[PDB]
Amino acid sequence: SEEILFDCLHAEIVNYCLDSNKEHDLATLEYIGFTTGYRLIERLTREVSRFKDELETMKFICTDFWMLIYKKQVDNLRTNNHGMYVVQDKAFRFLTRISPGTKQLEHAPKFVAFTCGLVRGALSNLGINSTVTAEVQSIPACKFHIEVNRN
Amino acid sequence: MKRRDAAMEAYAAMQASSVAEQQANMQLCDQERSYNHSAAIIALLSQAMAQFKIYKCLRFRKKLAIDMAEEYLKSGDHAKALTLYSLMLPDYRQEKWTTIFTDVLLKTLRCALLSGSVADYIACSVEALSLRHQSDQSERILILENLWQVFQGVPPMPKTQLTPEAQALWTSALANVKSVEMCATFERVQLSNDDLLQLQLIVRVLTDIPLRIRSFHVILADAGNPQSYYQLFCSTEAQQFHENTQLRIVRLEAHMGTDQVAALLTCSSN
Amino acid sequence: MAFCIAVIGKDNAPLYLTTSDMEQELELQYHVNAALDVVEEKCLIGKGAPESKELYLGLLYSTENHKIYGFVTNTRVKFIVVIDSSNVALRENEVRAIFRNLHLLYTDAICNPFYIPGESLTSKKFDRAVQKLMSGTA
Amino acid sequence: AKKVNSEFLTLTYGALVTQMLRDFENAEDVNKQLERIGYNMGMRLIEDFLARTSAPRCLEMRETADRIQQAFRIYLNIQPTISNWSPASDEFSLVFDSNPLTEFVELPPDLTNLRYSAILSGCIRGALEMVQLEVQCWFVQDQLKGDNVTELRVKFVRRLEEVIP
Repeated sequence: SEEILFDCLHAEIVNYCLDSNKEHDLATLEYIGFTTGYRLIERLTREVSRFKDELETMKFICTDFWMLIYKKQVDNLRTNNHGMYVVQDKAFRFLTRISPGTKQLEHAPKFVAFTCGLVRGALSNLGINSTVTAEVQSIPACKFHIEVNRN
Repeated sequence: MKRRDAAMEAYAAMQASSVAEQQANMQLCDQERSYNHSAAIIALLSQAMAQFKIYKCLRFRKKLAIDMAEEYLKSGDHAKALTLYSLMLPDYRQEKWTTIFTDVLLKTLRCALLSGSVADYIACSVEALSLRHQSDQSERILILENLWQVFQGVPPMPKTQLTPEAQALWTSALANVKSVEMCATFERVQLSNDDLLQLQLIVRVLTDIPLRIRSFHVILADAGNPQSYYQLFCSTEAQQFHENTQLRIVRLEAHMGTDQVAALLTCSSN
Repeated sequence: MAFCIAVIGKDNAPLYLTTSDMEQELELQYHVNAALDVVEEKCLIGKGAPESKELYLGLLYSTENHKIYGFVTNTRVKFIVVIDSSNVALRENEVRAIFRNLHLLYTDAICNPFYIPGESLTSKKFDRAVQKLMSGTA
Repeated sequence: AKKVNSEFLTLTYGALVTQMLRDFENAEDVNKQLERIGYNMGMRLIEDFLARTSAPRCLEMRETADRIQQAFRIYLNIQPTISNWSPASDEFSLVFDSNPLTEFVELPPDLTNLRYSAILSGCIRGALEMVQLEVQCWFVQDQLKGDNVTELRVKFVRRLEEVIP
């Protein structure tokens, strides 16, 4: 399928390892990519009301995105006492290509950065408001904690 | 507003050679000539102002405020127009959108020259030269000349509009008046009471036209203890002050061309 | 009849084009139209317009013979046109389609990486596609 | 809904070219390094392409054009019109009506020499040195440069043969 093109292209994304930036990719890839994902979202089950506010959890858009992109939803999806929260997956799609031995962790956060710094929304749990860091304790088990950029 | 414009039209049709009682109709106009103060216009603007402010609609009421000032312009009443513009212009810069920002800017130019709040005049003119690239370069040059004039205090050039009365009015000014972008950086702060800082502040001009390369100033600070591209010698730090104090200047205040950018453009540190 | 096609970021007017069924708006209405659009957008945003669903807002504003539609993307982008009438033969489903296509062109320009977000829509190719949308609606 | 899986590469590659640009101002750097990385890319995908198609090898030129248009068809979903055939027929032109690597990035990349198909070059080049074809590649026409339609021109030189086993 149309997965191996992105797999290889991302392998080269990693490959250039210039000694200037820990972000081989900037959040631009993010913005444009989930902008296309938003093109996929021409319908979303959110009310039409101008007088009332209904929130679309970034968790749900994250999981649907992932099925559209990473093809395996959250295994643990925990809501932190803040407005922020954490996502935990026993396995990751890009990480299925490598054994669970902790040898080169630092690549995987650059992989999943594609969900970092996403063009936000106003309300809490509104679909796309995303500031997040990757804290991966186990090689397939990828973990990512978000932080509310405001407050 | 259209009422008053139609009144202007009435004056126009009057400027013609002006039997079924059209003179009474003209007398009508004369009656209508009475309600030309258009201050009631200003008051209706005031009611709309407050009415929209009721639900705290700042933008819309602000633009009605620029409406008010524009009307005072039409009436020739520069003072209160300048007042409301003085309120709006920091607002408009906060809206970051330079276009109408500049449009009300030249409005303010007219307002301040007519009033003679030449301090305010030059403040708006200088933050206008900051990014004036949307306007004519030659007018930037003229306005820069006006800048040196006012810093000297000598009458500014836009005499093309000026008339002697308000001219003298602002000649009175500036006896009381007391006081493009670049970047500030620091190579080293929080020293061990042995280091030596130096000019890490890159003086950049974004105006196409140069400003005369006159001179420099640095201002010393006291935290804890009391102690295109153009760069020229300043040796800002050679005084071996005490440790762990990051003296970040409130404003640049170097004497390039004239005193300064005054209108609130200064960055913090590295 | 005239339409003003406008995309709106946080505070500025990235791309506004003042065109008609015949050509660009010869009338000196540029600044007045831009100011009215910005004020309407700010007031509506303060009220609630910031929302998750792609927000449809027909006749959310009503100027002198120019009726406005606002649209909201969850990515915080706004879109405006007007119709030069208190009444003229047109539809609203066409508005839905045209601003859906406007979103499509928006994201296809967002594809252009040289375009950093929050800038004027500089490319004459993209802008001629936009005025082709204009021809589609006037 | 959600038919098109792949509009994310036209922007991933866009990020690539922009950051290569911001690193090196030279217009040709973002061409040659991009070509060599797309070359390794082609190495990595020719293996899977032959894994599925089970083609014997590109012992002939017309069959090579068929295999390459098939490779474009399977992954990049575009139909390369094979035209402009040389009298010696060592070379052929690939006619791409729509660029598959991009979908409407924009016609001006603000400046020339910005070779936008270097991965495509690797895409066509790498596989050849893996299917044992010492071949040169170059682009005769690029619609993205203000032109109607993009034609590529790839010239086989020497049959790569294994040595000293």
